[PDB]
Parts: sequence; structure tokens; C-alpha cells
Amino acid sequence: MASTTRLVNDRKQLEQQVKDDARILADARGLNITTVANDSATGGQAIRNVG
Amino acid sequence: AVELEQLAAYGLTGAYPRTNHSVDTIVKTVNNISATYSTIAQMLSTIDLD
Repeated sequence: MASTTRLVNDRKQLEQQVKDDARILADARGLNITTVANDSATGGQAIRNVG
Repeated sequence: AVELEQLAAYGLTGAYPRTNHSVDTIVKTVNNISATYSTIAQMLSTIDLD
């Protein structure tokens, strides 16, 4: 029970902080949206009324 | 009409009817029968009925 028993939590906090400041400064470069089309047809068997 | 020996053989072996066709084919055939009756009925009503 000393300062050596606080290393794992220290690493957790350090990891979270590094993940945050690695993204605050990263540049924002937006991409161009493409591949948009109507390709969601639905199949099945017809009714074919008899008479 | 069946004879006794055939029925006895069928019962002893515990046979049951079995098929591999799907449902839709049979209902399609029944629809075809109904259609061929309705066609004749329409022809008779539009030509001969008097």
C-alpha cells in the first residue's frame, strides 16, 4: 500500500489523455461523398391473377 | 377398392405417403383447373346462354 500500487490507474489516465490530445490537434480533412445510387430493389414472386 | 392382402401389407410395413413437390405447384394446378372452367363458363354465357 504505497505509491507503487497506483501504476495501472496512472497508465489508464495517461492513455486516455494521450488519446485525447492526439485528436484535439489532428487536422480536419473532410472527404468527398461518392457511390450514391438506387440499388435496393426487392424481388419475389408475382400474383398473376387467374380468370 | 383394394384387396385384403395389399391393405395388410401396407399396414404391417407402416407405410405413409411421401412427396418432394412444393406447395405452390399444387395450388397453381388448382388455379389452372378453375381458370379452364371459368373460361368455358364465360364462352357459354356470351355465346349460347338463352
